[PDB]
Amino acid sequence: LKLLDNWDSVTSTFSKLREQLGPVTQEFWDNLEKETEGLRQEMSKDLEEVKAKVQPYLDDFQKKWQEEMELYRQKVEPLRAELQEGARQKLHELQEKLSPLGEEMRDRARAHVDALRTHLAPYSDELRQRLAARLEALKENGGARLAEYHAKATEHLSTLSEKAKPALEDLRQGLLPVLESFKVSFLSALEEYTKKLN
Amino acid sequence: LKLLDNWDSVTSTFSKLREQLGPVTQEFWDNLEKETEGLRQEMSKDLEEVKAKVQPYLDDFQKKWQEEMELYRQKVEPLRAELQEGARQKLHELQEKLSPLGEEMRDRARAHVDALRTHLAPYSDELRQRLAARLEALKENGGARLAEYHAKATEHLSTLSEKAKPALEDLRQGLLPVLESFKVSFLSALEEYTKKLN
Ligand SMILES: CCCCCCCC/C=C\CCCCCCCC(=O)OC[C@H](COP(=O)(O)OCC[N+](C)(C)C)OC(=O)CCCCCCC/C=C\CCCCCCCC
Ligand SMILES: CCCCCCCC/C=C\CCCCCCCC(=O)OC[C@H](COP(=O)(O)OCC[N+](C)(C)C)OC(=O)CCCCCCC/C=C\CCCCCCCC
Ligand SMILES: CCCCCCCC/C=C\CCCCCCCC(=O)OC[C@H](COP(=O)(O)OCC[N+](C)(C)C)OC(=O)CCCCCCC/C=C\CCCCCCCC
Ligand SMILES: CCCCCCCC/C=C\CCCCCCCC(=O)OC[C@H](COP(=O)(O)OCC[N+](C)(C)C)OC(=O)CCCCCCC/C=C\CCCCCCCC
Ligand SMILES: CCCCCCCC/C=C\CCCCCCCC(=O)OC[C@H](COP(=O)(O)OCC[N+](C)(C)C)OC(=O)CCCCCCC/C=C\CCCCCCCC
Ligand SMILES: CCCCCCCC/C=C\CCCCCCCC(=O)OC[C@H](COP(=O)(O)OCC[N+](C)(C)C)OC(=O)CCCCCCC/C=C\CCCCCCCC
Ligand SMILES: CCCCCCCC/C=C\CCCCCCCC(=O)OC[C@H](COP(=O)(O)OCC[N+](C)(C)C)OC(=O)CCCCCCC/C=C\CCCCCCCC
Ligand SMILES: CCCCCCCC/C=C\CCCCCCCC(=O)OC[C@H](COP(=O)(O)OCC[N+](C)(C)C)OC(=O)CCCCCCC/C=C\CCCCCCCC
Ligand SMILES: CCCCCCCC/C=C\CCCCCCCC(=O)OC[C@H](COP(=O)(O)OCC[N+](C)(C)C)OC(=O)CCCCCCC/C=C\CCCCCCCC
Ligand SMILES: CCCCCCCC/C=C\CCCCCCCC(=O)OC[C@H](COP(=O)(O)OC[C@H](N)C(=O)O)OC(=O)CCCCCCC/C=C\CCCCCCCC
Ligand SMILES: CCCCCCCC/C=C\CCCCCCCC(=O)OC[C@H](COP(=O)(O)OC[C@H](N)C(=O)O)OC(=O)CCCCCCC/C=C\CCCCCCCC
Repeated sequence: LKLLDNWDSVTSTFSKLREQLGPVTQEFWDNLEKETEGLRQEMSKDLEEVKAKVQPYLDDFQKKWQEEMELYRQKVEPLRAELQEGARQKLHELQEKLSPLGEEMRDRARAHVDALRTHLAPYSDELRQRLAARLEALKENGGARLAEYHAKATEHLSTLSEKAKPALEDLRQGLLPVLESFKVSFLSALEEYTKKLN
Repeated sequence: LKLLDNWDSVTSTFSKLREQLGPVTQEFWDNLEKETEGLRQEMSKDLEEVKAKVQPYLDDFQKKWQEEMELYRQKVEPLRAELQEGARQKLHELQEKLSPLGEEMRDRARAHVDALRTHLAPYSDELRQRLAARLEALKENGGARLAEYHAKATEHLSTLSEKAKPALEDLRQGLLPVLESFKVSFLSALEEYTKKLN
C-alpha cells in the first residue's frame, strides 16, 4: 500500500499541475501572441527594409563585383600570358637539365648499380656460406636442444604426474568435503535470503 | 581447516619443482654452453666477415656517396641558380601583380568597406529601432510574465505546502512503523547471518 498511497500524492500533484497548466498555456500563449505580434510588426520592417535595401545593397556589391571580375579578367589574360612565357622559359631550363643531368644520373646509376651488383654477387655468396654455417650450427645444436627439451619435457611430465595424480586426488579429496560444507552454508544462506526478502 | 593438508600438497609440488630445477638447470646450462659456444662459432666468422664486408661496403657506399654528392654539386648548385633566376623572375612577376592588384584590391576594399559603412551603420540603426521594439515587447511580456511567474509561484508554493504537510505526515507516519518493521527484519537477518558465518 506504500506505492499505492504515495502514487495518490503524485496523482493529485499532476491534477493540480494540469489545472495550472491551463492558465499557464493561456497566459503564455497570450504573451507569445504579443511577442509574435510585435515580431510581425517588426517583420513588416525587418524584411521590408532589408528587401528595400537589398536592391541597392546587392546592386552595389554586384556592380563592384562586375568591376572586380572585369579587372580580374583584364589581368588574368596578360598575367597568364606572363606566367605562360615564364613557364615555357622555366620548364625549358628544366628540360635543359632533365635531359643531360637525367642521362648523367642514369649513367652514374649504371655505375652505382654495377658496383652494387659486383658487390652483392660475392656478398650473397658469402651470405649463403654464413647461412649454411649458421643453419648447420643451429641444426646440430638444434637437434641436441630438441633432444634435451624432450628429456626435460619427459621429466616435466613425470613430475606433472605427481600433480595430475596425487595432488589432483588430494585436491578432490579436499574438494568433496569442501563442497559439502559449502552446500550446507549455501542451503542455509538461500533460506536466509528467502526468509527476509519474502 | 584442511588448509594445512592442501598447503603440504603445494609444498610437495614445490619440492618436486626443485627436484626438476636442479637437473633441468644443469642440463640447461650445458645447453646454454652449446648455444653460446655454437653461436660463437657463427659470431666469430660473422664478425670477422662483417669487417671484410663493411669495409668494402662503406668504401663502395662512399664511392657512390661521392658520385651523388659531386652529382648534386653539378645538379643542385646550377639548379639553385636556375631556380634562383626563375624565382626572381616569378617574384618580379608577382611584384608586378601585388602592386597594381594590391592597390586594386585595396580600392575594391574601399568601395566595399565604404559601402558597408552606409550598409551596416544605417542598418544597425534600423536594427536598433527594431531591437527597441523587440526589447519593449520582451519588457512588456516580461513584466507580465514576472507577475504570471510570481502568481504561479505562489500557486505552486501553496500546492507544494498543501502537499508537503500531509505528505510528510503520511511519510513519517509510514516511516515510523516501517522502520520498526525494517529493524525487526534486520535484527533477525543479522542474528541469523552471524550464525551461518560463525
Ligand atoms: C519501494 C521503492 C521506494 C523508493 C525509494 C525512496 C526512499 C529514499 C529515501 C530517502 C532519500 C533522501 C536522501 C537522504 C537525505 C539527505 C540528508 C543530507 O542533507 O545529507 C547530507 C550528507 C552529506 O554529509 P555532510 O557533509 O552534510 O555531513 C558532514 C557534516 N560536516 C562536515 C559538514 C560538518 O549526505 C548523506 O548523508 C548521503 C550520502 C552522502 C551524499 C553524497 C553526495 C551525493 C550527491 C549526488 C549524487 C548524484 C548521482 C547522480 C549522477 C548520475 C550520473 C549518471
Ligand atoms: C511529478 C513528479 C515530478 C518529479 C519530482 C522532482 C523532485 C524534487 C524533489 C526533491 C529533490 C530532493 C533534493 C533535496 C535536497 C535539499 C536541497 C536544498 O534545499 O538544499 C539547501 C542548501 C542550503 O545551502 P547550505 O549552504 O545551508 O547547505 C549546504 C549543506 N550541505 C553541504 C550539507 C549540502 O542548498 C545547497 O546545499 C545547494 C543549493 C543552492 C540552491 C540555490 C537557489 C538559487 C535560486 C534559484 C535556482 C532555480 C532552480 C530552478 C529549478 C526549479 C526548482 C523547483
Ligand atoms: C515537484 C513537482 C515538479 C513539477 C514537474 C512537472 C511535470 C510536468 C512534465 C512532464 C510530465 C511527465 C509525464 C510522464 C507520464 C508518462 C506518459 C506516457 O505515456 O509516456 C510514454 C510515451 C511513449 O513512450 P516513448 O515515446 O517515450 O518511448 C519511445 C520508445 N518506443 C518507441 C520503443 C516505444 O512517451 C511519450 O509520449 C513521450 C513524453 C515526452 C513529453 C515530456 C513533456 C514535455 C513537456 C513540455 C515541453 C516544453 C515545451 C515548451 C517550449 C515552447 C517554447 C515556445
Ligand atoms: C535538446 C537539448 C539541446 C539544447 C540546445 C539548444 C538550445 C538553444 C535553443 C533553441 C534553438 C532551437 C532551434 C532548432 C529548431 C528545431 C527544428 C527541429 O528539429 O524541429 C523538429 C520538430 C518535430 O516535428 P518533426 O521534425 O517530426 O516534423 C517535421 C517533419 N515533417 C516533414 C516530416 C513531417 O518540427 C516541428 O515541430 C515542425 C516545425 C514547423 C515550423 C514552423 C515555422 C513557423 C514560422 C515562424 C515561427 C516564428 C518564430 C519567431 C522567432 C522567435 C525566436 C525567439
Ligand atoms: C532580416 C533577415 C536577414 C538575415 C539573413 C542573413 C543570412 C542569409 C544567408 C544564407 C541563407 C540562404 C537562403 C536560402 C535560399 C536558397 C538556398 C539554396 O538552395 O541555394 C542554392 C545554392 C546552390 O546549390 P546548387 O548546387 O543546387 O546550385 C548550383 C547550381 N549552378 C552551379 C549549377 C548552376 O546552395 C547554397 O547557396 C547553399 C549554401 C549554404 C551551405 C549549406 C550546407 C551546409 C552543410 C553542412 C552543415 C554543417 C554545419 C557545420 C557546423 C560546424 C560549425 C563550426
Ligand atoms: C603453459 C604450459 C606451462 C609450461 C611449463 C611446464 C612444461 C611442460 C612440458 C613441456 C611443454 C610442451 C610444449 C607444448 C605446447 C604447445 C602449444 C601449442 O602448440 O599451442 C598452439 C596451438 C595452436 O592452435 P591449434 O592448431 O591446436 O588449433 C587449431 C584448431 N583448428 C584448426 C583445428 C580446428 O594452441 C593450442 O594447442 C591451444 C592451447 C591453449 C593453452 C593455454 C595455456 C594457458 C596457460 C598460461 C597462460 C599464462 C602464462 C604466464 C604465466 C605467468 C606467471 C607469472
Ligand atoms: C655488408 C653487409 C652484407 C650485405 C647485405 C645486403 C643484402 C640484401 C640483398 C639484396 C637487396 C634486395 C632487397 C629486395 C628483395 C627483392 C628484389 C627483387 O626481386 O625486387 C623486384 C622488385 C620489382 O620491381 P619491378 O621493376 O619488376 O616491378 C615494376 C612493376 N610495375 C611497373 C608494375 C610498377 O624491384 C624493386 O622493388 C626495386 C625496383 C624499383 C626501384 C625503387 C627505388 C629504390 C630506391 C633506391 C635504390 C635502392 C637499392 C637498395 C635495395 C632495395 C631494393 C628494394
Ligand atoms: C645507394 C643507393 C642510393 C639510393 C638513392 C635514391 C634517390 C636518388 C634519386 C633518383 C634516382 C632513383 C629513382 C627512384 C625513385 C622512383 C620510384 C618509382 O619507381 O616510382 C614509381 C611510382 C609509380 O606510381 P604509379 O601511379 O604508376 O603506381 C600506382 C599503380 N599501382 C597501384 C598499380 C602500383 O611513383 C611514381 O611514378 C611517382 C613519383 C613520386 C616520387 C617518389 C620518390 C621517392 C623517393 C624518395 C622520397 C623519400 C622520403 C623519405 C625520407 C627519409 C630520408 C632518410
Ligand atoms: C519553479 C521555479 C522557481 C525557482 C526555484 C527557487 C527555489 C530553490 C529550490 C530548490 C533547489 C534547486 C536546486 C539548485 C541546484 C544546485 C546547484 C549547485 O550545486 O549549487 C552549488 C554549486 C557549488 O559551487 P559554489 O557554491 O562554491 O560556487 C558558486 C559560485 N558563485 C559564487 C561563484 C557564482 O554552485 C555551482 O555549481 C555554481 C552555480 C551557482 C549558480 C547561482 C545562481 C545565482 C542566480 C540568481 C540568484 C537568485 C536567488 C533568488 C531565488 C528565486 C526564488 C523565486
Ligand atoms: C631525424 C629526422 C631527420 C629528418 C630530416 C628532414 C629534413 C630534410 C631537409 C634537408 C636535408 C638536411 C639538411 C641538414 C643541414 C645541417 C644543419 C645543422 O647545422 O645541423 C646541426 C645538427 C647538430 O645537432 P646536435 O644535436 O648534434 O647539436 C646541436 C647544436 N649544439 C646546436 O645548437 O644546433 O645536425 C643535424 O641535425 C643535421 C645533420 C646533417 C647531416 C647530413 C647532411 C646531408 C648532406 C648532404 C646530402 C646527401 C644526400 C644523401 C641521401 C641520398 C639518398 C641515399
Ligand atoms: C555482525 C555480522 C553482520 C553480518 C554481515 C554480513 C556481510 C558482511 C559484508 C560487508 C559489510 C562490511 C562493509 C564495510 C565497508 C567499509 C567502508 C570503509 O570505510 O572502507 C575503508 C576501508 C579502509 O581500510 P584500511 O583501513 O586498512 O585503511 C588504510 C588505508 N590504506 C589508509 O592509508 O588510510 O576499506 C575497507 O573496508 C577494506 C579493507 C578492510 C581492512 C580490514 C580487514 C579485516 C577483515 C576481517 C577481520 C579478521 C577476521 C576475523 C575472523 C572473524 C570471522 C569468523
